[PDB]
Amino acid sequence: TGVSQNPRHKITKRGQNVTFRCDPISEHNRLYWYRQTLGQGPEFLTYFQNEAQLEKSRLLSDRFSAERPKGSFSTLEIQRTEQGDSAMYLCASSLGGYEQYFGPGTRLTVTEDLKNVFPPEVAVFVPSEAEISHTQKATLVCLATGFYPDHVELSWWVNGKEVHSGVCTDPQPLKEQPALDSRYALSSRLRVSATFWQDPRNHFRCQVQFYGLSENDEWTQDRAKPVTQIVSAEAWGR
Amino acid sequence: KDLRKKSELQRNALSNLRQIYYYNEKAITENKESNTLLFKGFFTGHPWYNDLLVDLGSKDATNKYKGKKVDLYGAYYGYQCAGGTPNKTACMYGGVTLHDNNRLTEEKKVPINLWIDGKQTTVPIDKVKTSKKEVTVQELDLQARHYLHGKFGLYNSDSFGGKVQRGLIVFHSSEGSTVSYDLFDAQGQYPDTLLRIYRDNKTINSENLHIDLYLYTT
Amino acid sequence: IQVEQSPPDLILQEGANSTLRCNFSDSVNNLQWFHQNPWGQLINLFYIPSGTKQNGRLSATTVATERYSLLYISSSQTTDSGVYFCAVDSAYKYIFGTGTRLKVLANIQNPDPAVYQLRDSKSSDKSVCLFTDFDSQTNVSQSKDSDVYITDKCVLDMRSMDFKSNSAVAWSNKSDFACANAFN
Ligand code: NA
Ligand code: NA
Ligand SMILES: [Zn+2]
Repeated sequence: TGVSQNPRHKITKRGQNVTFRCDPISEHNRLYWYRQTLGQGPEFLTYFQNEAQLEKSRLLSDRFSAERPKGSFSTLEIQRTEQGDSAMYLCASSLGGYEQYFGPGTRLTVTEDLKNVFPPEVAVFVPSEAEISHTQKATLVCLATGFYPDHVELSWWVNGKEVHSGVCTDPQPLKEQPALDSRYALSSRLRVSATFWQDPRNHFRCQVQFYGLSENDEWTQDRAKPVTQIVSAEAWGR
Repeated sequence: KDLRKKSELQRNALSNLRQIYYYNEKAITENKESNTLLFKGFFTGHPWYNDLLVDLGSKDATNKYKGKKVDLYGAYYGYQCAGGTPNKTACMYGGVTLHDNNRLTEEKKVPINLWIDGKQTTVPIDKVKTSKKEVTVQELDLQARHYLHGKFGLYNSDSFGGKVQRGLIVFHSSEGSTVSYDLFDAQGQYPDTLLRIYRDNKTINSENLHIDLYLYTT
Repeated sequence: IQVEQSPPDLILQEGANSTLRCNFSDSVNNLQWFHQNPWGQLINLFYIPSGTKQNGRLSATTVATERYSLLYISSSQTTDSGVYFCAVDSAYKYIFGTGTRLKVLANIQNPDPAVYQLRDSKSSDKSVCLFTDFDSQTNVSQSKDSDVYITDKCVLDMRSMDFKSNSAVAWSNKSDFACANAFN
């Protein structure tokens, strides 16, 4: 759609302030804000019609403030953030309101401390010789482990090109230590023909895009800052 | 001293006052012609509006500015705006002055006497300024509340740093006449009612004029 | 007001027809149907406060008198998998339902279940267990033992050869772990 939202992902410490921007479709006079918790549907926060703020729900408490800072956008600020604020912040616009057109959303994660944030460790697994001899195909397995939060985007890159055919990825990352804060794990499969894997000229690389800390974020730990980065594992043809 | 409290405001009134006095665009034009005064094709390239409908109260107030060279300075709104081209019209209350023999040779910077809980404080001279002999109270009020919200967070909630709970804006003239507006006395919660304080096109002389401001954190 | 969606979860086979229900408590001036992809983007399907509408494979019918709306998906493809939402106008203030999670399975011509042991490319003795080519009806084994991780089943599709593979992955921190008995 024509509705934009910035940032896509945001990680903040408990008690810190956060601001999200929404760039609606220019012709649209109405602007909506929604909060979507994991598993549940989008819950109404507030809505604007032209310059005026029309409604505000019980969920949009005194810690929350929405505004239209003139004139092609709107902002949403949350002060003294709780771990319960960790949700998908969606923004919609309409030329009525008739048909509401939604933006991509802002995925917020409120952690107790920034030391909980960890980048993923990526490993690529060589296909089984028994599989090649029986199915006449080769399946490559990729494991992204020990990451927090679950703000990841996994992709397969064959010879520098992103492949979609024969790609399998888990719908949601599993918790390494359930019931805590817990670090996540995600697996993915890349199935190719036996002859394709057997060619030593073919390069297989699993890429894991991680969304972590920004430049403005305070880091006092000795280990490398868990910034927004790309972690990859490579394997050549056999 | 018997002013309206910030805590006694309606559901979205505070957020809409912040929009009007700090964020929303103002209709500012010099030498233009048109109970209402319809400025067809006032906006150019605007995605929401084309026309500006100005409410002056009655026919008697409209006849004074109808068909003559006019200056505009005021807050405009789109929600609940009645008249003009449907969905493509912005509304405004007052903010009308006659263009001829009204321009000033040197820009008059209106001095501000600010008091916070009885203690007098300084305001830079460049905050409220005009190039008009006879100014609408709206023009000076729009600039003064912009500074107050920017400096003190006038229309921000208590949680967001808004310490001021009570306020009075006095436009004190050279003779002794005063135009007083209670900073938290909100008419309704939307700009159609909120901006009705400017319905009466109140014009005052800029010569030897000062703004008296009394703010209270209690 | 209140809005409930039926069924909460739907398991469907590829190429088969499905119907999604939406029940609302009061009169509605604006009704909308949405589809949410894995990324979280809400795709507009229909604006239907009343009557009948059709958008290719998808169709919707809203009976305003009986306070319900239905979403029909003919010849359900693997791409259609996701969360379907029904939203109502409170007369403005929009209320979304619980949602319906569609699980469109793949058409497997010949299921050949076989568990394989995969070794890490990088200089390490780390292993991975892969359960592949199984039937769509096969349910994945839950958290059977701590420090042992088993991923849920996913649908794989190849372009050059019209093939649909079903796969699951298992691994453990304990350097001894066997693959043959992992998917019980
Ligand atoms: Na001044
Ligand atoms: Na007051
Ligand atoms: Zn005075």
